[PDB]
Amino acid sequence: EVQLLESGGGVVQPGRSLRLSCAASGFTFSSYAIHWVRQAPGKGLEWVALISYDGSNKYYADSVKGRFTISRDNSKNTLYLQMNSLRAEDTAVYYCNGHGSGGEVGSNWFDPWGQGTLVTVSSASTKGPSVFPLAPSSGTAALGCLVKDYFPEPVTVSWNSGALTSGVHTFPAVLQSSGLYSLSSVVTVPSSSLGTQTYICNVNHKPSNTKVDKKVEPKS
Amino acid sequence: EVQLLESGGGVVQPGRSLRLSCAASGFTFSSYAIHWVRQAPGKGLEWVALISYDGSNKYYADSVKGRFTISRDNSKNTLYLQMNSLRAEDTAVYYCNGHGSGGEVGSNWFDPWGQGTLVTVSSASTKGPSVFPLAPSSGTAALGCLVKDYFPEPVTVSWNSGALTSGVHTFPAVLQSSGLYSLSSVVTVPSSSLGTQTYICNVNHKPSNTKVDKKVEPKS
Amino acid sequence: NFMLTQPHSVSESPGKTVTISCTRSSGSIASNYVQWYQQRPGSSPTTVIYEYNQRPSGVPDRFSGSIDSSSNSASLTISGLKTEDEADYYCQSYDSANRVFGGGTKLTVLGQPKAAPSVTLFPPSSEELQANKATLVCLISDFYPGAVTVAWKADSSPVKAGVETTTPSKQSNNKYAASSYLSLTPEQWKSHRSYSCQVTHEGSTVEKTVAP
Amino acid sequence: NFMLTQPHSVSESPGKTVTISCTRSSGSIASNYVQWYQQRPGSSPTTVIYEYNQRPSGVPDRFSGSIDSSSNSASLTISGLKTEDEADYYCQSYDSANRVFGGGTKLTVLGQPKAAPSVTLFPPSSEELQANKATLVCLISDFYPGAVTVAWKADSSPVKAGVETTTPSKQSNNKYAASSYLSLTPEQWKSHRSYSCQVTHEGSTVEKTVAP
Amino acid sequence: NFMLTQPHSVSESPGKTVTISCTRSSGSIASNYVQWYQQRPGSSPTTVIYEYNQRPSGVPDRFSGSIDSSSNSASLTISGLKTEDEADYYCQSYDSANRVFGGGTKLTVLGQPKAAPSVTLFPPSSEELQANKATLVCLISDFYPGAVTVAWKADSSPVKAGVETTTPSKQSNNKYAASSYLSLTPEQWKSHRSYSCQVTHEGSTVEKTVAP
Amino acid sequence: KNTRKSPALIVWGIHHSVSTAEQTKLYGSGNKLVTVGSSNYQQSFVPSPGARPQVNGLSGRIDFHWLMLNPNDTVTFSFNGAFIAPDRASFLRGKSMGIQSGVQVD
Repeated sequence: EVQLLESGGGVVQPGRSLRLSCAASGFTFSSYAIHWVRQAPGKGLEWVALISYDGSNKYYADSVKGRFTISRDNSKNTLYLQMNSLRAEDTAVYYCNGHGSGGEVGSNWFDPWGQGTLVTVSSASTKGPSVFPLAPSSGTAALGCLVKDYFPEPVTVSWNSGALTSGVHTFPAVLQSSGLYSLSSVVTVPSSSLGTQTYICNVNHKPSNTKVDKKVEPKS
Repeated sequence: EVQLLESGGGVVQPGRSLRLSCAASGFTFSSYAIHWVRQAPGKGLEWVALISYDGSNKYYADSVKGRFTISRDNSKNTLYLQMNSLRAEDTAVYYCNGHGSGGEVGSNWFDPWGQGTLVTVSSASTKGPSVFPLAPSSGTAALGCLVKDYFPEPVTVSWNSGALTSGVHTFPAVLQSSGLYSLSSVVTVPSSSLGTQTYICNVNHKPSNTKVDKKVEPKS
Repeated sequence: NFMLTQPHSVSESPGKTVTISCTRSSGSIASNYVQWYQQRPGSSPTTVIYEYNQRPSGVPDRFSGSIDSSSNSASLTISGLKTEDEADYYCQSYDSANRVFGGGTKLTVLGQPKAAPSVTLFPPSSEELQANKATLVCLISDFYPGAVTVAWKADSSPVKAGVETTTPSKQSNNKYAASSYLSLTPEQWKSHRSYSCQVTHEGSTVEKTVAP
Repeated sequence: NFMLTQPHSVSESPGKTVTISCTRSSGSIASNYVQWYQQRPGSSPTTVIYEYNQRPSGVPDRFSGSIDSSSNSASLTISGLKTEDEADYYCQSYDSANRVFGGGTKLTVLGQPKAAPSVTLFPPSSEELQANKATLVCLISDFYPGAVTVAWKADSSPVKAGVETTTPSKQSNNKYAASSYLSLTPEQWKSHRSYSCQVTHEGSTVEKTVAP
Repeated sequence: NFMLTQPHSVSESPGKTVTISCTRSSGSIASNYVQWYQQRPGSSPTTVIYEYNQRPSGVPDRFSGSIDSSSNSASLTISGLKTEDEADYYCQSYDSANRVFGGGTKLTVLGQPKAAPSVTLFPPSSEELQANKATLVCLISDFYPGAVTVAWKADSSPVKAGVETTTPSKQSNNKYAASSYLSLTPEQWKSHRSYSCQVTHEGSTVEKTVAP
Repeated sequence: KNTRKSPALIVWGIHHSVSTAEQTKLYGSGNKLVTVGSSNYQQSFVPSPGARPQVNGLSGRIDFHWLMLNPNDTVTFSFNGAFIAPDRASFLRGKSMGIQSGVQVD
């Protein structure tokens, strides 16, 4: 019955603003202090902000001071986080999390968390993937095909027109610091078929409608 | 009005001896204990010695025991540091520094320092600079001219007979562990003028009266 | 003011006991309370320990908290591990009013013998150097546990010019896979003798190099 | 008996607060008093802190002293930095009667954005090898702050056979410049694959190598 | 639970004083008593210190024990060293009932000036590569004291695929000699640029490399 | 400051917490101090956080101190935390007689 409801999450660009809200129900909201705690994807938790039970005191993280501004409405049982002047790193899941004694010192542990609201801050440029060759340096070897600088996910990879699937793997994408995606896909083969069959790479990123081939051939 | 006057500094050779003195005026010298604290050039402070208010106790640094001997004359208000059997590393600025409670425990902070007396311990050999070539390994590059194994400072460097001054720099000298100086001077140029103009180096160390040229030409 | 350091990863066989440390860089660990949080993938965190040793209602008796004032650390220990325990764990203490979280500790419970990764580096594509660029491709696959450190080196020296992905699992072998991309230019690529993809896995640091 | 370790350098923007640590290798930091000294270039040192926290008459309220018994350290902290504060700082404690000084901490207040150095190494001259000698020439220029570490490596390994200068300022760009000279012989110069001039600047360790 | 770390070796001239440290990784050094044991070559160990400072009947006044709660260490100190004191020393403390021994500290009393080792590496034999194998041969000789660290590197990276002998003395020059054998295969021997025999002696780390 | 012309009964308390952790959680870090002042009484109180014998579950204690403040006199509570403040002061009404017994009233 006790729950916290984060709302207001979405995708934005840098330099802009945002506002987040938490709906509290199931406990005496007016007595506990409330916290904002985020977590970037693949990263760990980071405490963002906190506000006291009566709003007298607001404490912000040193990495977020000036930009974010915390506030609360006890009559409405709502928490507000004003994330203006956003940056690229602020991209994270945002949990509202109650954390405080609440006037009692016995104080069985009371620390509720919400489900977290995703806040993605990417720059721009739905882009088409540029394909590059990946040659093996000459009893087994492997070679690949590079899918660089695209946006957004997902894509569909087919090696040699969906023919060579045995001993082939496609790895997940990375989020570059430039904000654009990129992923790879490699094929493993015995050292026998070197030069025998040319290896044309056939990708398909749907929104960019870009499908490019790339044959691998050993250098010299 | 309170001051400390270090005297007796100068240049010596290793194995020899030296004596330093500090003249105290402006406070009750007979009551405080006095310290010798030195600092090698480019290095940090190092406590050398200390002597009590009544000369009963003398405490020396472990790196200087046996050689140095501290003493004081309260009737003359003078401090004495006997630096016999000197080494090469003892080269440093030498401050006399009063540091002690002085019989009182309230004891507003009383820690005076002098201006420090330089003690240079170099070996010998006012020498002439030997010049060496410094070639670039082939859209910009740079090449140089080496001025090694000279004594003493300073020198006067002129590249291509005081002609090429744009994009040229001369860096300060180093004190080798052998006691002799050495400094460099480099010129930065675009990758264009490679082989075009030969680069003769023209130095002038005044006391050694040595002026040597050195043209740079790429190797193969 | 201070930071809480906990190991990047740890692993132990089921039924055996495991301990996770949390070392405070500045200030006594006894100055402020330490909470131990458990976060499962995708799920919201759940407190496993609070106030250094207190077991909230619901957490089994296996979870115990401890304080080592000597090493200024706090330890979360689980006896008789179970595969459900495989999650990330974060210690959190307090600066004066601000909360401070640990770096996280990926605890994987052994479900198979440990497998070293299969590193396959790639030289930078030629046409990329014809675009005046250089982006290396280091592919890491078939390793268990799913904790790996990927440091690039400019001939055994710290480089920070690359972007490397997190370590997700395999939809095929119940192992984990990852990749890495070191971005440079052909000038730096030719003004240095080589660059190393260093991959520390369970201490054993496999490496693969690339040279011009 | 013990030594006091403080960081080689630190920097922070004006108006911001900065802290400098002083860690005692053996023995409790509370056993003996700790004094904090300030030394400006060429000038004699002036005590900024005494008896761990006491501000002598004249020192502004920005200077504060603190003790961290947990990390066995002592910290000197300045709030609202000013360009006048740019000097070296030494912590000093006491062995039984002898005084012990810290390694020094070069505190530079930011007067511009940070600039990485311009390393230009030089292969040893041929006629020097014809004198049966070898002295490398590593030139470092255009870097701010003026704190730099120069370690030579015999293919990533500690070498102590060189002489390197301190880091003075520039009479041209208000930056700092330095040099280094690694001395060897052509036998060692050919019995090793290469030698590296490693230059750590603000953590970013630029490197330039030389090979026979 | 915890481990006791003491330095691998230490040396000092006769008549001078020497101290050996014993640092406890987890838990207060004052929680359990610390015993100091002396083991001479071939002989059974003899207690030199017990209960942190107590000198059993027979041990001369030179041996003293001390506790440093700050660094959580225990120190055994000998004043006025004598050549008889040249042995290995082990500190031992207690987990709840189990005893825990230190890693040992080889104390050599100087009987001559320090000599750096004479490293002579060897490329792997060809017919061994014709047996699909590779075992390097690093020979270390003419070094004093007899304490040496031998780490192999896959181009400056941790390798654990080798077997290296202890360091016995010389029947000729009263020095010590040792050897090392790194075992691999020609595939790994050609998929890596080189391998280094790194030999740290009294801090000075001599190195010799091998390349395909 | 006391208004009436009879002496006042003032009572305060110190919270010696179970540990420096709980004390920091409640009143912040740093040494805690409660000086109590009065023309005829002056004392300083420093809380000693420790894990006392566990009375009914709680190892922390709250002790009480008291003073009688004469008419037209001032009492000064300078403090830093760990202070159990009073809301009301007591003023003895008249005269009475106190006994101890377990027997029934009549």
